[PDB]
Amino acid sequence: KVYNDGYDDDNYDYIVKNGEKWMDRYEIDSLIGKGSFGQVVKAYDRVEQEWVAIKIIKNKKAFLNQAQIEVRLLELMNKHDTEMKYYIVHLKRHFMFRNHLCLVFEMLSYNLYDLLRNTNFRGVSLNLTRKFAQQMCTALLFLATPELSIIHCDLKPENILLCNPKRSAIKIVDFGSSCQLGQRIYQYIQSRFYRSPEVLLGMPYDLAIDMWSLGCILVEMHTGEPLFSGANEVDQMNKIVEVLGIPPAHILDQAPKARKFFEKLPDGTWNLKKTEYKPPGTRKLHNILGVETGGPGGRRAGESGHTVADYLKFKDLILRMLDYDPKTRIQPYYALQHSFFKK
Ligand SMILES: COc1ccc2c(c1)[nH]c1c(C)nccc12
Repeated sequence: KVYNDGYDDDNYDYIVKNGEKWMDRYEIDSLIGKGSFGQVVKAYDRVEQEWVAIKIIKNKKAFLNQAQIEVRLLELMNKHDTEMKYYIVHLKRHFMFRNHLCLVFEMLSYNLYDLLRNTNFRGVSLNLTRKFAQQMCTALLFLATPELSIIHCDLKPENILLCNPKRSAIKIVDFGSSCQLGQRIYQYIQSRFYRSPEVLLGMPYDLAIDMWSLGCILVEMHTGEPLFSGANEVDQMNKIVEVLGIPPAHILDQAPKARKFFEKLPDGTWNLKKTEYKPPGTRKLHNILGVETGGPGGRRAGESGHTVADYLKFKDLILRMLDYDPKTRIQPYYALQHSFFKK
């Protein structure tokens, strides 16, 4: 069996060969990423004299269409004045090559998960976390401009990359799962650890689900561990409940999947159901962040910029992002005015 004249493997992926050169322009270096969409390779652009990252989409109509949506949104974004657009990875161009759709992006550095692995999952300082947070909020602000109304849908450490391994500037990548504010066709979305309550509950969702994700990410950048690391949806909701309590009644009364996690008592109130979890609301974020005990594992005592005052402003911003009600969950514009960023 031969695939795409020998260029593809059985998984519809282009067989990457180091040193090969395409269209007498790009010189392939090495594979730097895999995913259900296909692969990501580091290449050198002879014409522009620069390094670029090329995303080679699998040779399958299903994935090809997924990518065309990504191209559309990217082109739509990169057609907007503001410098806010500079927190979104830039698509230089795209072309079909040997039946594969290729997207050429500016070359970037490590993703934040890699960064967390180098701290051996102990986290980065509160000051570095603040820099990331401010950029992330500005990116979400940009995705929220009316004409765009883009929901990334897959924010997580792996999709936030540093521009330069020395500087702290970051960029959001991978809009393959993104959509514009529209109609809840799909329901099983976002990576589990960062899945918002409304998605878990099967309710309508909008741009707010990205802010919930951000909150989970910030806490994880600082503590070094996922705030809610469920092994499945039920375990995921229970871990969320340990920290924020039972969701408000008005929300559960409309949750199509509420009875998958809770039970409505004969009196109208809700409680966790059957089946290792501290009581609702007993696992305070105050303690998780170590506000009064020198940060996570007390490993931040004496470190400049880690006073109780600082930690409080951080605990506050996070709680405003992890609000159960998507209607009152803090939006990008105001998060940026929060006293946590106040100089
Ligand atoms: C290592 O540098 C990059 C630059 C752009 C992207 C990248 C890695 N990974 C991407 C993915 C998974 N999607 C769109 C753009 C990129």
